[PDB]
Amino acid sequence: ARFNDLRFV
Amino acid sequence: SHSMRYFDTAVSRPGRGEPRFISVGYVDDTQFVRFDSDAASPRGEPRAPWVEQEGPEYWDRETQKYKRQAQADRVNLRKLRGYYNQSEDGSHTLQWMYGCDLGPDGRLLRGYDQSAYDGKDYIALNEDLRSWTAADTAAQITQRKWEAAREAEQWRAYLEGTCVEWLRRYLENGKETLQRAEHPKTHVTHHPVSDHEATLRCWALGFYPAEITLTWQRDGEDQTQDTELVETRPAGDGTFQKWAAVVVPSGEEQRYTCHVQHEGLPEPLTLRW
Amino acid sequence: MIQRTPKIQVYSRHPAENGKSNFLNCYVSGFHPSDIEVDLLKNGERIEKVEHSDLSFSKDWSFYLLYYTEFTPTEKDEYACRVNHVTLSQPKIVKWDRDM
Repeated sequence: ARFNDLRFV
Repeated sequence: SHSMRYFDTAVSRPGRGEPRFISVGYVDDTQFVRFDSDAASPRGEPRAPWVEQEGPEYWDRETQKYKRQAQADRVNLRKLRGYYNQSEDGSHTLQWMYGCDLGPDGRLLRGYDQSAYDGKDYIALNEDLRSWTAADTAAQITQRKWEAAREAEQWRAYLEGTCVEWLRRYLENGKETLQRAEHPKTHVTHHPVSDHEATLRCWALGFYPAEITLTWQRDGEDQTQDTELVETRPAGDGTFQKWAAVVVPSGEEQRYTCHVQHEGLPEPLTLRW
Repeated sequence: MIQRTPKIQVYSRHPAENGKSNFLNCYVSGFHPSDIEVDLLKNGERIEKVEHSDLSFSKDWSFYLLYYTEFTPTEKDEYACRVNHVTLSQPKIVKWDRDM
């Protein structure tokens, strides 16, 4: 199961 | 040490539509999920039997995480171009790699949260899970953002908690496959090269996991400089293959011994032609 | 903006036996960027029903793909794998050798 949030650079 | 890893790839295709986002998930050397933004109806699809019994809720939830990160990485690829002052014209790659290694205590051993832009390290979460390593001037911009947003908090919590609990679950659901190593099936072949030399090839087949050591020795002396050793390759059925070959003078074959080391082997093997 | 050359291996899933169905594999690894052109050939002609793995990569960020097809090896038939990538000077053709 994946990390629950989104990553923005 | 058991591990869970996610491998994300976002590639821009100027003039050929939206950037493609592809993601794969592994438990050790076993892939269990894929997602391809170019699929007919892009969704998280199971690739291992031990995750296809998780409910439709689980799969709808994974599908949504992927769909949202695919849109986010599209924003990230424009942002990165901007940072590096690159043209609209060129194709670029953004890669993410994250996961956890399980310790003997049943707790986290090591957490990972790494990225690469155009095949070079961009920004990574340090082993302490409290700080970042920005590889250049552009990555320092992301790090300013992440230090203010306090992003490491979320990650530390995921890698220490959530990641470990899923790996422990997946390891239990597929214990008959994931926690059973398969020893390599080994044999030696002989292929004459001339009237005075011959290639001796040591084979290791149908082993899991991929980690293996194949060496040739001549009178107990390691022939490391004289051995052609192919990279460990997938058989296509979840098992791996490898071979080590050495060119030997004809009649001297018995002076050569192949040595196999694998998790699935009770003792290391010594094979002779 | 790093560029890495693909390593190519063309082999069978099981040891080759003439007249017995098996799988023909072309494992391309260690390349960057991800755009790669891989074809499995039978007597110089492209094999149509070829499937491939999902794009993944190694610790060093380099990509890897496995292209495969069901096949029945014979003595007459000549199998190969043709690869092209921006790092290659020209398309590389690696013949299938049952002893490798």
